[PDB]
Amino acid sequence: MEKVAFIGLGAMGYPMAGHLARRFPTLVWNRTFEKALRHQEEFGSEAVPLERVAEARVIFTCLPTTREVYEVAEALYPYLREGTYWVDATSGEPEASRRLAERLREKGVTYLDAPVSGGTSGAEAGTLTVMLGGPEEAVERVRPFLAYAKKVVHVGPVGAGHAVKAINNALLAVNLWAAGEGLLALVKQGVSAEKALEVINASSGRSNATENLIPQRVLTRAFPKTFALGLLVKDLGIAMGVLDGEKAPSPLLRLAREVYEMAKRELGPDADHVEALRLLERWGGVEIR
Amino acid sequence: MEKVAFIGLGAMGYPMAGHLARRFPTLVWNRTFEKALRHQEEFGSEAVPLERVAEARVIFTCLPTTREVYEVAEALYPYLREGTYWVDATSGEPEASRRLAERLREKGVTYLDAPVSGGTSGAEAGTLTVMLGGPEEAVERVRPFLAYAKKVVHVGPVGAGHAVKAINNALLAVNLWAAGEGLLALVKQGVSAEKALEVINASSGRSNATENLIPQRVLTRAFPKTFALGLLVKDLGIAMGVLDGEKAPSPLLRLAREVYEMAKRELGPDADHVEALRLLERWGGVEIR
Amino acid sequence: EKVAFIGLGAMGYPMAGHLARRFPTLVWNRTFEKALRHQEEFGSEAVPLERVAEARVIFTCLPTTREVYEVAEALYPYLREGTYWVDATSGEPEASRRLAERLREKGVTYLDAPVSGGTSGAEAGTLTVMLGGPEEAVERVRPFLAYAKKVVHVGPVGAGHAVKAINNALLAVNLWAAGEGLLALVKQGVSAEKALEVINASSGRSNATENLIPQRVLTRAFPKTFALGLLVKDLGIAMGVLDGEKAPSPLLRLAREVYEMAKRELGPDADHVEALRLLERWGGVEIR
Amino acid sequence: EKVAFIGLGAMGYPMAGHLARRFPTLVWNRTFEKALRHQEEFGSEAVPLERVAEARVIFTCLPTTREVYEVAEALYPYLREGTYWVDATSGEPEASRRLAERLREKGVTYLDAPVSGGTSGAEAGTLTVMLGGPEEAVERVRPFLAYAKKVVHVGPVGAGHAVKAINNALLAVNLWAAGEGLLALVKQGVSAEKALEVINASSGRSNATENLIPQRVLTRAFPKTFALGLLVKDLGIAMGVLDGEKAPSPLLRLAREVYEMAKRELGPDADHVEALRLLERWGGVEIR
Ligand SMILES: NC(=O)C1=CN([C@@H]2O[C@H](COP(=O)(O)OP(=O)(O)OC[C@H]3O[C@@H](n4cnc5c(N)ncnc54)[C@H](OP(=O)(O)O)[C@@H]3O)[C@@H](O)[C@H]2O)C=CC1
Ligand SMILES: NC(=O)C1=CN([C@@H]2O[C@H](COP(=O)(O)OP(=O)(O)OC[C@H]3O[C@@H](n4cnc5c(N)ncnc54)[C@H](OP(=O)(O)O)[C@@H]3O)[C@@H](O)[C@H]2O)C=CC1
Ligand SMILES: NC(=O)C1=CN([C@@H]2O[C@H](COP(=O)(O)OP(=O)(O)OC[C@H]3O[C@@H](n4cnc5c(N)ncnc54)[C@H](OP(=O)(O)O)[C@@H]3O)[C@@H](O)[C@H]2O)C=CC1
Ligand SMILES: NC(=O)C1=CN([C@@H]2O[C@H](COP(=O)(O)OP(=O)(O)OC[C@H]3O[C@@H](n4cnc5c(N)ncnc54)[C@H](OP(=O)(O)O)[C@@H]3O)[C@@H](O)[C@H]2O)C=CC1
Repeated sequence: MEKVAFIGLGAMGYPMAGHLARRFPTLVWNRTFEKALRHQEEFGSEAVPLERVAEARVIFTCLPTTREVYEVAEALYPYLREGTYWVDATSGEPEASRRLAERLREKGVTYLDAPVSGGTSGAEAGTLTVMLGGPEEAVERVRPFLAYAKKVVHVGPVGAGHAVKAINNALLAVNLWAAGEGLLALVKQGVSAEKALEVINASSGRSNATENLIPQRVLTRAFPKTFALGLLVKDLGIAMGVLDGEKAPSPLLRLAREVYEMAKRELGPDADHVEALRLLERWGGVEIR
Repeated sequence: MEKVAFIGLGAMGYPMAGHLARRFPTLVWNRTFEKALRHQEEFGSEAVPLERVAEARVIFTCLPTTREVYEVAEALYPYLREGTYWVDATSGEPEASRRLAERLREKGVTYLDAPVSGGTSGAEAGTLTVMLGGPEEAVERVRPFLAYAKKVVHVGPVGAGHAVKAINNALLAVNLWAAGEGLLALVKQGVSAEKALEVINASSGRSNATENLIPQRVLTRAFPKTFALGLLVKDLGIAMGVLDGEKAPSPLLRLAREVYEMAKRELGPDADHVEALRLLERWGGVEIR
Repeated sequence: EKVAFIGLGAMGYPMAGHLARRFPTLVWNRTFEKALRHQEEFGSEAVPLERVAEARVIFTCLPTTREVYEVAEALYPYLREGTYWVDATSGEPEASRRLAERLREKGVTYLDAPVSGGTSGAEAGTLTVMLGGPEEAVERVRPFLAYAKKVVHVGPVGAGHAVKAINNALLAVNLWAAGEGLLALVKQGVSAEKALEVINASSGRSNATENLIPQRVLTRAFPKTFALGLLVKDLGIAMGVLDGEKAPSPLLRLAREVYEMAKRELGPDADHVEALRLLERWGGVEIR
Repeated sequence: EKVAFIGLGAMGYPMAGHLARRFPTLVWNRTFEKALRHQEEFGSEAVPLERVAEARVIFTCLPTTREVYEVAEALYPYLREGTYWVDATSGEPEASRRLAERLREKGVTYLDAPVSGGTSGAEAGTLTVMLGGPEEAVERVRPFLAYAKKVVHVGPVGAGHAVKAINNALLAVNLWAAGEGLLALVKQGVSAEKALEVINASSGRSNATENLIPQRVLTRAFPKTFALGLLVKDLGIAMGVLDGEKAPSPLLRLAREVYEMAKRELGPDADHVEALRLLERWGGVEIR
């Protein structure tokens, strides 16, 4: 027999747990339990009280922040069995996560930070990129269970995964915002946004941002909700913590956190992350399309 | 075929004019006569004094800046004939170019800004990406003559081509520098720059910078010279002029010009643009690799 | 000798009042009612624009060099040789240099003479003046600056405007940075009153923390004395000064962009100090 | 009542001098020679670190909270109930709150009391003090602040450090922005001397342009009184204060980064004002 479990059935967790459920007997739990019941009916997982999650050989979590991961770890602490692996797909904090790992080790549980990239489309397709942090033996053991992933890279000990994820998202943030500033200026003087992007995406200034986010969500005015702006700002905050390690001159990334915070304050934490460009459109008095 | 003429036989112009020569009777001009004679002997073009360039149906220019384009336009003015087209491959200044376009229009000469991307490699291969600015009809008329290009995009009226070229390079600048800041922080905390990029290039933070510039030129320490840092700062200057049109809040792009200026002053204008990252390495006390 | 003042705005109205008490003063204003009002209040003489040419010294305090150029072109046909044009407008160095050339065609000597001290300074007649132009002309005009106290000759035509632009760029930075810091302190329970009491007796003090924030922000009064739109205009001129050498200027460059944000959200007619309300809106708290 | 001082540095040495001139003072320094020198000069008494616990009020002025904590742990087993700990170190609010709790275990009341006024202010005994802590404790220690003039109670433990950090961040921004502006002006032929004469009589004036730049930069004197490394440390603390609410603070955030550049290139041991030299190196001209 086999048994894994998933906690946190959100935008990412719901589809991620679906891949797990189709492959292994999977127990799922969600604060708003209705979501777990729906998941059971849709994928064949089994909705259970949080405590039963401790029955699994591999526990997965995809929560907002390390804060929530801590809460559920403390709730499960007395029931955790020796030999269990904890795969945290939360975009967490390196330091607080190293502490959590030490704490879980008290029960013989091996924590591995395993944040992902690829968004909800990647979660649904099961092609998420995973950046793992932790012991080499543990990493080898968990690979087969990552049913929702394609590219899996072991980047270092506990905390390195979250650190890499944070920096990756800070780069996405910077690339996206800069492209927004440039497109705003271009559109303002009669340049076709679509044609400009075709050029840019064939040139040196191309990025995932100009290739797969702006054309699809901004020019169309679709602005689909897939990744909360509040969560990206939270990621930028974690990236700032990574920069604090050595504090080498990092003018561009530091500022990136501040402009996205402006967007969060004006648009709300629940707007989609790409909607941050709407702030530039508001100031400019013109839409990017 | 109709006669064409190319002005400016530099690293880009020499090969570009070579592609034209293989298809049409081609007149070539270069400040330094030797280069034109060399081109004539190699491709069968015909080296001529500037004034004879007016014999062409289509005049092409690829000079350092709009200032040089102005100088040659001024000298040719008394000889320009109605029905002529002027394709400017120079990475020019949008506004100054629009003014030039009007003076040329008065002689019955239709100007189109047509900056290019793809570098000397693309010029040699004849696969350059062209961003055209100008009247629809004129664009239709000149497409058949762009023998050195593959992808040809009409981005807007006169000046739009130059604007997109400038903004593209500004985006490249930001993407590259930000990636430098983040990778520096990661390398400093023990994470392999190679491992970090493996994840990033398969994640949302990816860009041409992280995909094709940093791994090949920075991690390898090769730093091949393809585009001078001093020239990138110059393009950033043109990009700042584009931002000045509306002056909508553009903190990120504005800051980008300033940090690259720092690199230009400490590393020298002749260092390669990617070497700008050496400044981060110097401050960081560690190499990105 | 006779003098004249063009542009009776927030600064011009009181500035011309000081001239009127010392010299026969002719005044003109686009919205002529202000000139008539000025005549009744100070004893100056409201006159048609062309009559301004009667003066030995012409003063202007308009929004930008563009408006100064407009009135100069209008007066061109009437200007007399030997006349002086003292421009209190916060103008552009280059355009002003071209204006000086145009005016020399009529034998008129232009000098940029932008000021600092605000409307309170204009009313008190204690304005600081930064002059740009020939030293012979500077010496001839000094006696006429009845609305000024500290007067400094900083260089040739255009130098005064450049210094004013940089001065205001510093004011903007000091003001905004102070805002970001006070906001943070207020958020964690430290009153802006106590914080400023310390700051104004410490190394972080500036004219902004001493004479602007306590009086306009903590009181919630936000009086309108200097348009935010004009300060953004000044920052634009400062960016032009930075473009001369383009040496790394990250802080000043960023300053123009954040004040532009304030302008877009609060409007150009808000007071310059109201820029801090954008910080209050984002922070969800008042700086008090 | 007896007092004691730990950390006879650029600030500590003179500060403890003012104390020794009014109260029985015990002094200690890592490099004991300084303590002996102080004893000979002011009449204080150099003693082993452990003897400091004999004082009613213990004063410290070390590099960072890290050192204060280290000295605290060493003294912990000897601390007496009823003692007060006045920390003049420019410390971290959070770590200082933890330190206060630790000291409370021995019945010792900690108060953050960072200062402003530099070495000249310490020598003159006119330092501004920003106190964080219990009201009753503040009243008890006020009479012992012999090296201060203006003393403000800004909040509970940690608030003093928070205000100092923000104050210094404003100083840093004011200083650097002034550098960027003056550099541009000098490059176009305008004397920094003339520019500052105008600025210090205008809206852009600050303690930085009034008392640091003219005296240290224009003269090329660049005296060493406050390490660049310590200012960057203060900026780092300021960033931590900003992290409380994380309201948009682009200017102050950028300030930490440019001063870091100066530290990397000039070294943490250069004077804080020497940061402007980075601008001079890039600009290729001296600010005069
Ligand atoms: N969306 C994306 O594109 C990507 C997001 N991520 C990262 O994945 C993580 C989750 O993101 P996403 O799925 O969008 O988040 P959502 O906001 O969609 O979901 C958050 C989930 O966490 C649960 N939760 C919140 N608070 C608590 C709590 N106190 N106790 C228990 N459960 C709680 C929610 O329960 P409930 O249903 O009850 O509200 C919900 O299942 C984040 O760290 C994010 O940064 C990584 C890559 C991509
Ligand atoms: N190199 C690259 O990777 C790319 C460059 N570009 C753009 O192409 C343009 C030129 O670049 P590139 O070919 O590399 O330049 P080079 O420096 O190789 O060549 C410049 C050319 O301009 C001529 N020239 C210089 N000064 C004058 C003058 N005062 N009057 C007349 N001719 C003059 C030169 O003549 P002479 O031989 O006599 O010195 C030479 O032919 C620029 O606008 C650049 O931004 C676009 C994409 C890529
Ligand atoms: N306010 C302040 O605290 C300070 C302002 N300055 C500088 O002084 C200058 C004026 O500022 P301020 O007095 O506040 O401005 P206001 O907006 O109060 O006044 C502007 C004045 O210019 C006139 N004007 C505008 N357009 C035209 C035009 N096309 N032709 C003729 N007159 C015109 C107005 O006429 P009308 O009455 O008809 O509207 C008015 O008299 C600016 O350059 C500003 O940056 C310098 C220091 C301080
Ligand atoms: N200089 C200024 O203008 C101002 C400085 N401040 C703040 O005051 C504090 C001290 O600054 P300043 O006096 O210039 O510093 P200095 O570098 O001059 O002196 C530091 C002092 O701390 C001592 N010290 C360092 N490390 C240790 C340790 N591990 N254990 C015990 N003692 C140690 C030194 O001992 P030793 O002699 O043995 O090396 C020395 O007495 C800082 O927090 C600074 O930011 C505040 C206002 C102004």
